[PDB]
Amino acid sequence: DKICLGHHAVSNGTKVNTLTERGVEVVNATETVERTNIPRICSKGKRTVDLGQCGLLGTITGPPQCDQFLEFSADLIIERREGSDVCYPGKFVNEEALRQILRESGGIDKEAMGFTYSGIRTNGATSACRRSGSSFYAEMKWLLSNTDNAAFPQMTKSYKNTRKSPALIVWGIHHSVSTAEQTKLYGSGNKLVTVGSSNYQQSFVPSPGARPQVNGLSGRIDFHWLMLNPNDTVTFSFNGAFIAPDRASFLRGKSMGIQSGVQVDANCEGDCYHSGGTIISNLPFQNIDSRAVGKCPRYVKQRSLLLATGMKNVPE
Amino acid sequence: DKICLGHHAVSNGTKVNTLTERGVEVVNATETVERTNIPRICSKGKRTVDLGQCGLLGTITGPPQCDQFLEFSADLIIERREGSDVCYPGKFVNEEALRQILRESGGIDKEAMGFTYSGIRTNGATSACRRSGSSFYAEMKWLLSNTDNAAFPQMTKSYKNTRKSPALIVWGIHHSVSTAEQTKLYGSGNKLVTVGSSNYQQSFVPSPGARPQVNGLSGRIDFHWLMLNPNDTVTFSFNGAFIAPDRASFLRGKSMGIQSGVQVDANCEGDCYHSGGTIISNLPFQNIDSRAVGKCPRYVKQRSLLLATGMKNVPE
Amino acid sequence: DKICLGHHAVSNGTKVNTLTERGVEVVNATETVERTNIPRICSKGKRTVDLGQCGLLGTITGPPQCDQFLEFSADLIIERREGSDVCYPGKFVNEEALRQILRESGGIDKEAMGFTYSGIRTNGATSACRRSGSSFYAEMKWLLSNTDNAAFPQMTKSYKNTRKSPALIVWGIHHSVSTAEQTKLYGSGNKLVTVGSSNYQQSFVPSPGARPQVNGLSGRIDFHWLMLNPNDTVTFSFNGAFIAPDRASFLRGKSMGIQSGVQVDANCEGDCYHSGGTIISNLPFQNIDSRAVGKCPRYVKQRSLLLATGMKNVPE
Amino acid sequence: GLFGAIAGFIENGWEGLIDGWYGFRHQNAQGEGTAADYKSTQSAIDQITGKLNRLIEKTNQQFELIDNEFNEVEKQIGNVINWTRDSITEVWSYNAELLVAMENQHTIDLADSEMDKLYERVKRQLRENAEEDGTGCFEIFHKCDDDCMASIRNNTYDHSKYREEAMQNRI
Amino acid sequence: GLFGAIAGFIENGWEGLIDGWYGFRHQNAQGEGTAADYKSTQSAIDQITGKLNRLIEKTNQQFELIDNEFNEVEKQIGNVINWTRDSITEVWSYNAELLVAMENQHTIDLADSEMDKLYERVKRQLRENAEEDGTGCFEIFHKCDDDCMASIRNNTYDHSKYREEAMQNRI
Amino acid sequence: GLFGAIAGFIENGWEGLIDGWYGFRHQNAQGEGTAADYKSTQSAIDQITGKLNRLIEKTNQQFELIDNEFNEVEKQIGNVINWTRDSITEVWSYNAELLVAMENQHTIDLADSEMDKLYERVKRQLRENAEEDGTGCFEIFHKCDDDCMASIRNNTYDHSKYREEAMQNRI
Ligand SMILES: *[C@@H]1O[C@H](CO)[C@@H](O[C@@H]2O[C@H](CO)[C@@H](O[C@@H]3O[C@H](CO)[C@@H](O)[C@H](O)[C@@H]3O)[C@H](O)[C@H]2NC(C)=O)[C@H](O)[C@H]1NC(C)=O
Ligand SMILES: *[C@@H]1O[C@H](CO)[C@@H](O[C@@H]2O[C@H](CO)[C@@H](O[C@@H]3O[C@H](CO)[C@@H](O)[C@H](O)[C@@H]3O)[C@H](O)[C@H]2NC(C)=O)[C@H](O)[C@H]1NC(C)=O
Ligand SMILES: CCOC(=O)c1c(CSc2ccccc2)n(C)c2cc(Br)c(O)c(CN(C)C)c12
Ligand SMILES: CCOC(=O)c1c(CSc2ccccc2)n(C)c2cc(Br)c(O)c(CN(C)C)c12
Ligand SMILES: CCOC(=O)c1c(CSc2ccccc2)n(C)c2cc(Br)c(O)c(CN(C)C)c12
Ligand SMILES: *[C@@H]1O[C@H](CO)[C@@H](O[C@@H]2O[C@H](CO)[C@@H](O)[C@H](O)[C@H]2NC(C)=O)[C@H](O)[C@H]1NC(C)=O
Ligand SMILES: *[C@@H]1O[C@H](CO)[C@@H](O)[C@H](O)[C@H]1NC(C)=O
Ligand SMILES: *[C@@H]1O[C@H](CO)[C@@H](O)[C@H](O)[C@H]1NC(C)=O
Ligand SMILES: *[C@@H]1O[C@H](CO)[C@@H](O)[C@H](O)[C@H]1NC(C)=O
Ligand SMILES: *[C@@H]1O[C@H](CO)[C@@H](O)[C@H](O)[C@H]1NC(C)=O
Ligand SMILES: *[C@@H]1O[C@H](CO)[C@@H](O)[C@H](O)[C@H]1NC(C)=O
Ligand SMILES: *[C@@H]1O[C@H](CO)[C@@H](O)[C@H](O)[C@H]1NC(C)=O
Ligand SMILES: *[C@@H]1O[C@H](CO)[C@@H](O)[C@H](O)[C@H]1NC(C)=O
Ligand SMILES: *[C@@H]1O[C@H](CO)[C@@H](O)[C@H](O)[C@H]1NC(C)=O
Ligand SMILES: *[C@@H]1O[C@H](CO)[C@@H](O)[C@H](O)[C@H]1NC(C)=O
Repeated sequence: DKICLGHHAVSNGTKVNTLTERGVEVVNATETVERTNIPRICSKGKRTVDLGQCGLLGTITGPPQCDQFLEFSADLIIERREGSDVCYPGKFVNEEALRQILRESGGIDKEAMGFTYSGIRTNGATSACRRSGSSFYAEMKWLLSNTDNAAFPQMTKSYKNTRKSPALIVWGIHHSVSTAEQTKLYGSGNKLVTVGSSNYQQSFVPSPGARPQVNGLSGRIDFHWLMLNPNDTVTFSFNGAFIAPDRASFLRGKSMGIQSGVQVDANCEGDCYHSGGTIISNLPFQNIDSRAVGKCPRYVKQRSLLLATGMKNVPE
Repeated sequence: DKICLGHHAVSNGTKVNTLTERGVEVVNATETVERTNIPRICSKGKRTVDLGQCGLLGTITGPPQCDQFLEFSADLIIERREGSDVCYPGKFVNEEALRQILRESGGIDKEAMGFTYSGIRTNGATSACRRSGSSFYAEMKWLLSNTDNAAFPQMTKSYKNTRKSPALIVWGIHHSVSTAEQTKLYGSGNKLVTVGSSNYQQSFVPSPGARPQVNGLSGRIDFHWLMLNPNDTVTFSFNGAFIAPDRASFLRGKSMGIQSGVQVDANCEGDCYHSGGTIISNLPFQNIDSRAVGKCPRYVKQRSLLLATGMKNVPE
Repeated sequence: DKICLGHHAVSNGTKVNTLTERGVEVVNATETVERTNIPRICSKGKRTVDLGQCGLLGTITGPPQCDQFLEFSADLIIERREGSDVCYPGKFVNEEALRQILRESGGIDKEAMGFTYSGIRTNGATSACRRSGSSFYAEMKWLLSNTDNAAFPQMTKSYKNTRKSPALIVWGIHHSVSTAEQTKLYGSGNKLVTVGSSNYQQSFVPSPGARPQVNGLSGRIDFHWLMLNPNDTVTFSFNGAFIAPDRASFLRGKSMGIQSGVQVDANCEGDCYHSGGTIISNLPFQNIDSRAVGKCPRYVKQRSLLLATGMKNVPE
Repeated sequence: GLFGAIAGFIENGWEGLIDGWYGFRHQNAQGEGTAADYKSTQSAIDQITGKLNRLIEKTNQQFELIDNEFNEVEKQIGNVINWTRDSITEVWSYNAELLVAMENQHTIDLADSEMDKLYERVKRQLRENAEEDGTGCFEIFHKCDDDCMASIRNNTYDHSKYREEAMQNRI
Repeated sequence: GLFGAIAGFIENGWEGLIDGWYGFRHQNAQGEGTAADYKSTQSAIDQITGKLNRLIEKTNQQFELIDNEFNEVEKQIGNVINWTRDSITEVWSYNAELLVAMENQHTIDLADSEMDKLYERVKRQLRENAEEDGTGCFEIFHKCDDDCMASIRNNTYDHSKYREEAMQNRI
Repeated sequence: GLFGAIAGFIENGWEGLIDGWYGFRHQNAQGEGTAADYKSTQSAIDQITGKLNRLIEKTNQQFELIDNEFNEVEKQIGNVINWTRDSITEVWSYNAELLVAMENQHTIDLADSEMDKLYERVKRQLRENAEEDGTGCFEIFHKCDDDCMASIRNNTYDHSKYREEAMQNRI
């Protein structure tokens, strides 16, 4: 009589790699690299804003495409490829820094700055910013002389941040297409805009000239911004070519921003996003997108790394 | 008769982690992550400079709070949160780059640039830079017209670096609170400051205007700097609003800079610093500060990682 | 009678390190860290361009030392310490970004931008750019007034990129030694250059003033650049002090760039380069140069790491 | 494997052993039988499962965007970012490859080890009443019916009960 | 452990073994005794100590300030710096966790191995004069007084000297 | 090693064993002999060789210049680049050191394992016809000529053929 010790086996095992060997067969194995993508932005549990045609920076200045987002609030902010920050052509200085500031802002809360003017027009408008007609940026005022070619009075406007978090202040410098336009809008002569606070000091002179036509216009606007500390004051000294702020922005709390080309799904829950959707996985690695953001499995170049979960397979 | 083999054990062992298990009890273990901080800057063997209320950049221009550091020499430079670079309000261009240059400089050696003046005042002073009375930056000269509203003569001043290492050159552009103040100080009309070397040339126009009061003053100074190669010359051409340099700076050798909020201890010896003190440890990891500098244990997010130094504990 | 089991040994083994011990002798070992350098740039199989005295950025503007590389094509680009981007004294702005663009371009292909002029001179020349006489950058035109002190007409020149890859656009700003010279060349008054595309808007003003003579000349020409997207247009608006481009550049394909001080060897083949030569090795690590580029062994600080390839050596 | 039972002196595995990782296959006058050993099977399963749970422990640092897919950032900072990201990617690919290889080597060796532990356990149960044939079987030198075999499997085999007979049969 | 001695066929450890890691517990007509084995203890201690000295090998790489705690650097470059540092921190947190886990697994297995080496050493000393009981004890089939035990412990036990007696008792 | 053969109960190696990693040295009336064992030698060589080929697996990652050796880049970004590069260089120096140390530990242990496996193979071949002396030798209790030794080396030794003689000689 005899008794034999042995172990189990299967007819077709799974090949894995070890320190000493490639493709050793084991009874069972499991995948560690995630390849399955959900081609939607899973936003269950998160206050989500799909900016669509609104560019993120536009939420501060307020072109028409951003009218519904002037005081948005979000945990997840989605930028789209068709979003535009502008209506009258122009661009922001240090734009990507401001975009990164706004992606984690949780949204913005606007507050009137209280500027009043006398001796000038404040209703500068363009048909590039259309709201049932010629309009302008909703949070700005295009200051002009009272009449064509009249002199623009030298002005000083100050705003004090009385709140407990820094205030986002944006202004613009307008570069007309020609000297005749700058004269017609602000009067002839040298133009200067100085902006100052306790940790900020800068100066701007307009540079008229023709630029390629964007939205029908060859002028440009340079948008500048600063963060105003609590109890600090920002002072604008200008005599023309100045796009004034009407309201300041304050950051609401915390959020994260992504850039996507796929729809939002409020019925799946995820924490790792890329432009192509959401990575929902318990696996520690992913081979989907090296630029994924959020709480993500680590991106690796391998498409598959099998972990042995059973003994070596020795069939019959 | 029998003889039995066995191993030692203790009633209460220490739990550690392995590849397959959390909290396996072993007879003995030792910590690898350092958590104990020495709340002082241990500086034995190192010429240490505690800047205190002196801002590091101030060592180049010389506000009153920096009088003790105008030609400092150090292996270790300590910045404090109360440090200020300025007395008359203003700020440097590329300020952080210059701070990084000075943190590793080993200190600075000043040398007169040899500028002499005629037909102007050279003793411009303010109650914001107080040395027993109204004064100014010790390394600069606030050039003014001889009398109120008198014309400031156009002049050119050049300096050749006759030494063997690059010279740190700093100048300022003065922005008055108003056109009236600029006229009172330098006379009416256009003001221009051009600065040129063999690889640098730049023009500056002052931008008068109201700014919030910092240290009682609503004007500002733009501080600019360049490195002048040996045998090269820097040339300043100006008719006002120019804060002239009196001395140039040369870097002494080598050092490192830290930012701390705790006292210095010349009786303890260390090589790894953070804002809260010194990390003195033989452990390979630390959980104190990820921004520690010097020769440091590697920061890890775990507060404790117990390394087994004994067998598995199987008590009776 | 007896039979004994045993293993082989050698009199002198090789010491290696393990997790528990330093310098344990094993029967055999092999090196993993590469220390052997080939002090030449091995370029077999690669279209190689040794730029020599031509600075890489010069290939865009075309000073004399770059005449042979105005439309170069390469897989490997070699920069030399004696390369110069300029002939007339000056420099590029954002030079390192452009160098990094051009190192991987595979070379450049030029295309006329089609600017024609009337009412001005286009034949600005200098004795610093010598081609059988006073000449200028082969790809640029120094626009001047028709006669001394004559007014420079306000001009607008546009160029549309009709190709499917971005166009590298370069222009220059001339900084005269004085306002009198600037007036002699372009007429009196302020000079302005505006440059705009769909994602770019910037202004440039010349900075006339006295500076040291470089090669006997105190003027400067600084070159600026942008990348113009397909279907996008660049517009220059200028009234003087403007160095116009004659041709735009397009990137050919792919390449890599190195900086070396050793000769080229078209008889050895390699894929990992540094300034001191080529690293040819099957070992996974190298201790030669931490800044090597290409397909390289991973740099480590250890000069030797012996991997055991045999059992522990137990001699008699 | 380091232990030389699995794929070692035990020449192959049993595809009919579907209720455990390790087991006994006996032969006596009543016929042949195969049963799984619970203790060794559960030991190996517990250790591999602990390794698996260890490898999927979630410790998730959050990372945010520093690049731009729609409007490319400035060239120099973009190259620094891309260089850093590629360096980090290479490090994590290496970590994943090495980790999975090492863990797989150790898993194979651990299953090998548990097989050997079961074999040695049975050997020590049988004492002087059996001899190893070298292929994982124990030649038992006395009649061992189904209840005797069951006493071997569940560790109640008393070697004394058969010692004198078995040692006599060995001559 | 991989060698199934410690926490294996040896059911538990001895809290009274205070002068070594491994040892012998004998009983004969003179009573019971416990002694530590020096060679096995010192072998294990030497290996763990070498591992420890390896882990505290000092490498003197200096890192300097690249951001600013009092005057925050520009936003974009600060976000890049923070991203890079957080990536490096995650790499070193992983390296530390994996290193300690692996070293602990190996330390446990190494102590298990040294225990097993001592056990096998004694078994080969005793040859045909004793039988394993399966709990780490050797039933000795001859009278073994305190000097006899001591000769087993310090490797001077001559099996021939007792073989005839022991064999006569095993059959 | 973890298996205590190569640096353990086998006191040292044979410098005259030039034909393999492991082998047999026999002693009988016809004299002394030494031969290499092919299966174990080739097993160890195969595993270490597979390890070596694994460690020199080439992956194609290209990195480009982001610094400048002739005209130094801006100070702040240059310090960031330097900090990152030094951090990565430290990561890879650590990875290389740890990788080589771990692989060396495992290589030594694996060779130890193959030695122990050969020894155990022979022990199971000899069954009840031999006894271990504790130094890696088997004292054979019957006359074993050169053909008998060769039958042990090439796994054709039939223990039954000599069993009665050897068993009688052991008592
Ligand atoms: C081959 O290996 C896979 C992977 O280990 C085995 O699947 C695993 O099976 C176990 C139990 O059947 C699962 O455990 C689960 O734990 C979770 C805890 O979150 C619990 O919610 C479940 O109810 C279950 O108890 C484990 O998740 C599962 N792993 C995967 C990746 O699906 C599989 O059983 C193995 N094949 C054979 C034939 O054994
Ligand atoms: C001591 O260790 C070294 C390192 O492994 C051994 O050298 C190795 O020897 C083998 C065969 O002798 C070489 O294999 C080769 O493969 C290449 C594939 O391209 C082939 O072209 C060759 O003809 C050869 O078959 C292996 O490359 C080589 N390794 C190194 C690093 O040189 C050496 O044999 C060991 N010494 C002893 C006594 O075993
Ligand atoms: C399979 C890979 O998973 C891991 O990388 C980690 C794992 C699982 S791998 C592992 C297994 C056993 C022991 C140590 C690590 N652990 C436990 C980590 C712990 C920390 Br703290 C950590 O930063 C990481 C790194 N992650 C977050 C990128 C891991
Ligand atoms: C000897 C060191 O070689 C390696 O580091 C790598 C190795 C060899 S280390 C190893 C050894 C046994 C089993 C698994 C990995 N492999 C497989 C890699 C796979 C990838 Br993906 C990878 O990025 C690297 C990293 N290289 C590019 C520096 C390695
Ligand atoms: C506990 C971790 O300690 C280490 O990280 C290192 C250790 C100890 S971990 C270890 C233990 C045994 C074998 C190899 C590594 N060594 C030897 C290093 C060697 C070099 Br080179 C190195 O750059 C590092 C990295 N240090 C400086 C952060 C280590
Ligand atoms: C294994 O070794 C045995 C013993 O030497 C070999 O058997 C002998 O072979 C030789 C030559 O063929 C004969 O002269 C002997 O008479 C054989 N002895 C016996 C008992 O048969 C055997 O051939 C070897 N096996 C292999 C595969 O080489
Ligand atoms: C701001 O001013 C208010 C009163 O004007 C004061 O109560 C508050 O403490 C100030 N905030 C800070 C940060 O000093
Ligand atoms: C436990 O380990 C530590 C560190 O290795 C050591 O200092 C201590 O003496 C050890 N304890 C005992 C009881 O050996
Ligand atoms: C600078 O010029 C002086 C003479 O004017 C000369 O002696 C010195 O060597 C020069 N230094 C360098 C670095 O060229
Ligand atoms: C091509 O460029 C022209 C400008 O001349 C523009 O009108 C047109 O929309 C562009 N085409 C596309 C597809 O953008
Ligand atoms: C960085 O890499 C991406 C691809 O991952 C590429 O599309 C992008 O152009 C690169 N950025 C720069 C600045 O080169
Ligand atoms: C083991 O099997 C025998 C035979 O059936 C039985 O008598 C005994 O109770 C079993 N022991 C256990 C613990 O189940
Ligand atoms: C980087 O992190 C520190 C601390 O985590 C934080 O104070 C700082 O604001 C961060 N930098 C930026 C640019 O957000
Ligand atoms: C071993 O113990 C015996 C009995 O006490 C003693 O006679 C002998 O000298 C010891 N041997 C050694 C090497 O200590
Ligand atoms: C970076 O390191 C190199 C040496 O590797 C040094 O020469 C260079 O000055 C450093 N860069 C900066 C910006 O400090």
